[PDB]
Amino acid sequence: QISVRGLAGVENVTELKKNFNRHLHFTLVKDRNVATPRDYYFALAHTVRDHLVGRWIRTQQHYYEKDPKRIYYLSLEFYMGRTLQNTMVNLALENACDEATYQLGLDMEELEEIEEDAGLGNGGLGRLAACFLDSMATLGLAAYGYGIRYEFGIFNQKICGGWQMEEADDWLRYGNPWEKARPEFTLPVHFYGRVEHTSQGAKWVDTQVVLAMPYDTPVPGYRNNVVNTMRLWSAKAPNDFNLGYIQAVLDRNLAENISRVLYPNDNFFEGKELRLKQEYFVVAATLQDIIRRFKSSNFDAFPDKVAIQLNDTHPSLAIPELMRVLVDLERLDWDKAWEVTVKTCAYTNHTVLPEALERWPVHLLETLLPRHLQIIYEINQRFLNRVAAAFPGDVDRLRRMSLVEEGAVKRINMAHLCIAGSHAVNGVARIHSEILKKTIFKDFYELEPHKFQNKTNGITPRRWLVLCNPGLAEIIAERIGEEYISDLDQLRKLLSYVDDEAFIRDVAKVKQENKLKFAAYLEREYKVHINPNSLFDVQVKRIHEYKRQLLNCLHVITLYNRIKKEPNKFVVPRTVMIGGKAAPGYHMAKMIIKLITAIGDVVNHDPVVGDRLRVIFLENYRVSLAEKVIPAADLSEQISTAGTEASGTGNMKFMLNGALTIGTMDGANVEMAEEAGEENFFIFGMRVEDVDRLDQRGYNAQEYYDRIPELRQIIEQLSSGFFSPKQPDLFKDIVNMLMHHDRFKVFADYEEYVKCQERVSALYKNPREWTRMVIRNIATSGKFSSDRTIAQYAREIWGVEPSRQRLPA
Amino acid sequence: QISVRGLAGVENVTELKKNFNRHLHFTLVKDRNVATPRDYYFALAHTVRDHLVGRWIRTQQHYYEKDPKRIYYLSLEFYMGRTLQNTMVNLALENACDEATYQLGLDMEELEEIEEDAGLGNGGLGRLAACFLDSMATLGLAAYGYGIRYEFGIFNQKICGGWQMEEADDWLRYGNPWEKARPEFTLPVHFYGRVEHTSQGAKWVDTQVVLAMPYDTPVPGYRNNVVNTMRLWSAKAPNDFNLGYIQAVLDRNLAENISRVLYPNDNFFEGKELRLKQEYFVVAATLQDIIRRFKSSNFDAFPDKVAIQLNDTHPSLAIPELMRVLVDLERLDWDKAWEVTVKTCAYTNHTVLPEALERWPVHLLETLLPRHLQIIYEINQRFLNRVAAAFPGDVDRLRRMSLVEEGAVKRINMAHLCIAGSHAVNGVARIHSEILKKTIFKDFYELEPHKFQNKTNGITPRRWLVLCNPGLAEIIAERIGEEYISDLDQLRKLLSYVDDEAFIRDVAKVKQENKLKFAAYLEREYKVHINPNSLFDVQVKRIHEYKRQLLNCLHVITLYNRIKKEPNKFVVPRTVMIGGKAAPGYHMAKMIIKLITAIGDVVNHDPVVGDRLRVIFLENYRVSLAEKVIPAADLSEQISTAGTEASGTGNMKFMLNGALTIGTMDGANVEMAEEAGEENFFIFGMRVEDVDRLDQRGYNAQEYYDRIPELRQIIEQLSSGFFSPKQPDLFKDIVNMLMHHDRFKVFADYEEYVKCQERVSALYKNPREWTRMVIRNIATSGKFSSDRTIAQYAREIWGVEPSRQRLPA
Ligand SMILES: O=C(Nc1ccn([C@H]2C[C@@H](F)[C@H](O)[C@@H](CO)O2)c(=O)n1)c1ccccc1
Ligand SMILES: O=C(Nc1ccn([C@H]2C[C@@H](F)[C@H](O)[C@@H](CO)O2)c(=O)n1)c1ccccc1
Repeated sequence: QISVRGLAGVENVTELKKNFNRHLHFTLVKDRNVATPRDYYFALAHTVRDHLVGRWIRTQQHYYEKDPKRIYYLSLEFYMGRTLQNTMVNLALENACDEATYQLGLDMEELEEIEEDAGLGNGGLGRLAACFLDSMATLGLAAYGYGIRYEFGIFNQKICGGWQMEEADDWLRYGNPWEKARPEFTLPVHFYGRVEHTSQGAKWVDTQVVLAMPYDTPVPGYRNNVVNTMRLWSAKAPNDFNLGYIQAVLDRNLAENISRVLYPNDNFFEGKELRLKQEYFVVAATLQDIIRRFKSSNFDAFPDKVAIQLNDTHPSLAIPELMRVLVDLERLDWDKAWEVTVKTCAYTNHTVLPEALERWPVHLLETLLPRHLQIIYEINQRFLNRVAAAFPGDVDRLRRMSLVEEGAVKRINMAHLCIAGSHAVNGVARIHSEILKKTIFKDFYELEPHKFQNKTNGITPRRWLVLCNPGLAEIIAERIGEEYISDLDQLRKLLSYVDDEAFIRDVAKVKQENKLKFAAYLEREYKVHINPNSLFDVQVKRIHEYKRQLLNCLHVITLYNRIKKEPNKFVVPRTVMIGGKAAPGYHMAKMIIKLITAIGDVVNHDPVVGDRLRVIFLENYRVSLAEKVIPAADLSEQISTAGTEASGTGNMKFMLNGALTIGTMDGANVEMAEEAGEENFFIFGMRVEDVDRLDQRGYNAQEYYDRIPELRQIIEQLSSGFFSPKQPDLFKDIVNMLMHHDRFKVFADYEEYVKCQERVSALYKNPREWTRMVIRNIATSGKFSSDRTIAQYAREIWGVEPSRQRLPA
Repeated sequence: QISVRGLAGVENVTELKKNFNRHLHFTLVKDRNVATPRDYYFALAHTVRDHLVGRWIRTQQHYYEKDPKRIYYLSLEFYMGRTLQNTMVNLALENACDEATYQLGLDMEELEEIEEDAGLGNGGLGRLAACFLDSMATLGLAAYGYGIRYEFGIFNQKICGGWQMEEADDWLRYGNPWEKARPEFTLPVHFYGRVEHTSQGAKWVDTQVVLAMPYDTPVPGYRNNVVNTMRLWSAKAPNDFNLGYIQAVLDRNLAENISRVLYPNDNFFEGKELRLKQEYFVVAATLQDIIRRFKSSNFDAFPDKVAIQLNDTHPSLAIPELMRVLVDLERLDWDKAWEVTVKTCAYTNHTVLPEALERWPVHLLETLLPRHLQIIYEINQRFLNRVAAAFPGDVDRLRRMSLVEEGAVKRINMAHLCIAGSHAVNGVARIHSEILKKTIFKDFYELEPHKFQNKTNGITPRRWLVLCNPGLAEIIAERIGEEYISDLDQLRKLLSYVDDEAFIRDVAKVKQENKLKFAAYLEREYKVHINPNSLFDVQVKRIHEYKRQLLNCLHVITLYNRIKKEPNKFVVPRTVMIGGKAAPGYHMAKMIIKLITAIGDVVNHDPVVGDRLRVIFLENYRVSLAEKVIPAADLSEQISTAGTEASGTGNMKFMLNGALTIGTMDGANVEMAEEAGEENFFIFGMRVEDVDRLDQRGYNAQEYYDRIPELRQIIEQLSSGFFSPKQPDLFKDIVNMLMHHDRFKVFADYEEYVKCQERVSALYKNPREWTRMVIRNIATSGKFSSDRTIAQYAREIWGVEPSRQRLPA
């Protein structure tokens, strides 16, 4: 139907149809008379999966023969979403499967909606890992993603009476056709026990054993016949476990609880024992697998054949675990072992918020991992000896840099452990990486400046354009060809079309079609009625105070109050959509969701407003929903307080898909504006330096309330019960926080934000000039492909060359 | 290679080879370079499974079109063993797969050993259910087996220092290629809650819900293209379950514990709540499935289209559950509902031992199943009104017949509930069925004589001859053809060969080959050295006092003592093998295992004995081990105290496979001896009437000890520490039980048993006359095919005609 979706040859279509029918009969054990749409989805998934296996076996055989340097990406989160369409895209099978299913009397898009998301992450950090796997395969790198196969991923969010409710995400209920269990490569992991010292070194004894069983999922590169592996570990009790009789069998559950559920708290550290067990479990099983594979090729060459990338500090125990194995089991001396470890490991930081840093109580490590605690103390002593030699007499530096934090409870700072034991430390956007060198890791940067790098985040143009926005991918390919899909810098060629009346019309037409599709989806699956001619104003991301969904709320109420003040005045109509999940224990985030729905309840039912303003809370935001709403957006809200969002990646998805951005100079927004030109971006608010000035002086929210009459009115409406008539004091916590305890200075950016929003509305009144600015954004989005990002990791950290060359089919 | 194993045609062999290679590549995702024998087993299992699915789909479609009366066999145990060879046998694929695998460079028998047993039962009752499924499919009946998919079946038994140790039977670890999950047919099951009375009847409210997810396994008939279904339910928590957050997800395990593990106690009732939940879970989900299927065809015709067979009282809650559904949900009046229930249900009793009867505490039923308790009280009241009208003034009869037992704790007698609510009640051998009418159910037989039947047990000649003893099946088919495999009465034709010198030699040759094979197996997999020329004397069955493994022990010690007394005298050499699992909490049974190994330790290492006597404990006895040892046996020990073993089925397996029987006149032994002729059986000991005489008088074990010098010596050896030098008093519990508290009168049968054993040894000295008696046994074993048994259930209980006609291929 459309060219970017590949060929639908007679031979291929014929073959797909017969393999579909074979799977329905032999694999699903059904006939057409009893088959449900879910059966049809599974028959299709099994048919596409068959096309992967040949390439998967030959890719792994090739790595064994050629023995390249292997890249191991360790993460506690992989936010993968759905797999069927992504696989078809990367294999050039989409049009053929479309034709084949059409001829069988089926609608492929309907079958695609049956697949569950693999929701094994919370947000940006987990989705980054997923984009990275796609780019590593597309660039022909010998890479493996290693994680945990959670039985329950991120909860499903229901909204009841305006409140978030959590439901278990039982994503494996119907089975997962993409994974292959490998019970034959099961490995033991040890917990508790104690340390014995012999003549021949330390011994970790009397441990409890949990088994780690791997499940492998294929990761196809874009049309290069490369298929890499994501290996996820599942916890199993050993068979002599606890072995009155009935209870001993039932208690096997205790061991298997390790892989049961993803912790849903992002940007807030809780020192729970089960989380620590999860972190060690992934690290210990992964490291045995790495060493196994290396021996099947003397540890001097270890860093030449192995790179380990730590996705934040979550897998930081890799550092002392690798030391444990090299020293205790392989009997290398300390200094040699340490050299190998440092050259092998590298660490990526994703936040500067203090409450998000992992600082584990020593008493936990003492009981659970007694040998690792001893290794950490020894690392600390030797590291601080170096600091002392470089900065003699600087006793406070020693306290600041220690891996051991003194106090009420002693803790281990995992970020300090990661810097000490890695040859490279990177932030995730230029501004973030600079803040690391100047503030939180300043001491470490002074000691070892060579370690610190930047690697600005990116997104995969496969999932985030071709898959989710085929209409836009097509009008682009018509002018410039198909090469941009794996070389996104080619989008620059589109600047020579900014005055092309045909292109302008095509860009605007694709956006309108996207909005109609999404406007209909809202009514079908959620029974809500929106005007598709309105400006689609969207903020989708996890709910946190720093992301300032509340500032968005203040603008919405301002617009409503202005309308009620002058009802017969013209305003540009808007549909304001906000979505995202809150962490189950985060009270303020749950209150913000309730406020948004409460505003909707008032605004959406005021007859004087008409269809000039609508406020929609988008329920259960997740990867598959993102693929729908992002192509439909006109305005992307990226309004975190300057200095708080390390990079952002949602921002990049919106830029690629033809939305304009309103945002602060924070995270990757700075580089986006630099690429597109500041004239083509809606920048507002305090810069980082302005925030610091305000902190030195002292932030007084009262000053703003006193001097801005429009802001005062809103606060009075909130306090008095305007948005909660039956429960007048419902929002008192929100008002109190805003007035007296606001870490993120919502009031301070209010005036400039409202002013900037007026400028957005002004441009939207001129469709032709709106679209020309859109083209300037899409055309300059090339830097933000994760192919660029991964190529920089490869060259500057891992020491390997990317390859765009195909393997034989 | 051998004719009974079918054809190996060029076309078939070619096809099997290519489908094997396809499964290895696409299903297992391996090449030949990395494949292990387990991979090869799975590729073969998937290849054979493909041949079932066509017939499975068309069998079930046929039942929908023709709408026959459906038979539902409810059991908490299905002791299935391995599936691969059984499937090949029933599909006539064995020789072809043998050829195909040979040509691929593989040994099929080696791959067969990789499959795990489906150990979802304890012993005779569970294995009977498995033989029954095979016979129902072979006789073309529209039958479904319904049970629980336990994650852990009967424990694996290890012997450590002579003691039994239990290990979890993690049989699903590598996957089960035979089952198909059907998450689409998931059904809710309710627990706890309370009863409300409305104007329109009772309502069961405020319940906790557990989901029941079915898994279907194919059951192929013997070469008739019929494939029936065994549907096993798995427990799942609902997704809003318990829905701080982390714990609520982890607590889902509580619900899912219902299907976690098989209770390993046979013949001893424990009133554990988890067991009650298991019993209701299977009944509630099964009954919804039955009704669903019936509606897709007015409840008057219900008994015309449905039969429910209760395998003991374990699924007895079907009776009040069916009443609950018909009265509370369908709104039938009580009397009509009861008529339907009685005509639908039938009950099979498997034991007379008082401690095995299910008598559930009323307080358990009150809390867990409040509505069912009310229904049971109402059933009881109406039943006792009938007893009172038939036997006016007989107040003690009313107490004896009540479903409610009075006392310390009130209990419900589930056996009484089953008789009241079933149109048929049967025992499992003629002697057992007579004991039911004369003793434990005498009152019920007087009230409703028409309800009571006999159905003597049987075994399937597919698993228990063709599969496990192909050598014997072949020499038989050479003379009389292949028809006997589904018409076992044809074995009578073999009587005309009792004087045939060629046949005599062939029968003896097959036995010797079986013994050599098993003698080698013992050395390979268990490093133990036996003489294959010795008489193989075997007792394999679950360990219980009533089965009298201890009497066997007394004989063994007698033989050892006689040898030591006159070392240079000739005796017929024996290998005495005893095997079977003990229930984890049964102390005496665990002591008996230790005694057997302790005797072995002394006997097997006495240089004066030589290889004239060996005592072997066969570890981890289970279905796959039975298939090995039974064809190797010369002597079958069936020596329960008269009146205690309801039928036995192991006895029948040994008779079919060319062992002679030493046994009491108990259970089916009586009918076996009647079929073969008493001259061709080694019968000894008290009859039932002799046991009763002894009970009236009072059993005094001292009298035997005082009057039998050989018995006194053994007891003195046991007490003094002869068999436990380092632990002289180890066996004091055993001696005390024998001397003062022996319910099963071991001493009373001792003299006659030893005498009878001398007669066995005498016949074994004359190989030709031994074999002629063997032929007379095999020739008269036809009555004990489960095809005969199932045909009687069909005609006399279920009201359906068996059919040997094929479905189209
Ligand atoms: O800080 C935690 N979890 C985080 C931290 C940062 N991030 C984001 C921030 C965003 F700027 C960036 O674009 C994205 C990819 O780099 O990472 C995120 O998604 N989860 C955390 C995790 C577990 C426990 C406690 C805190
Ligand atoms: O009595 C119980 N469990 C039994 C009872 C009898 N049986 C056997 C006895 C045997 F004679 C017969 O051949 C075979 C088939 O009919 O059944 C058996 O294998 N389990 C029981 C079960 C659960 C809890 C408590 C007791």
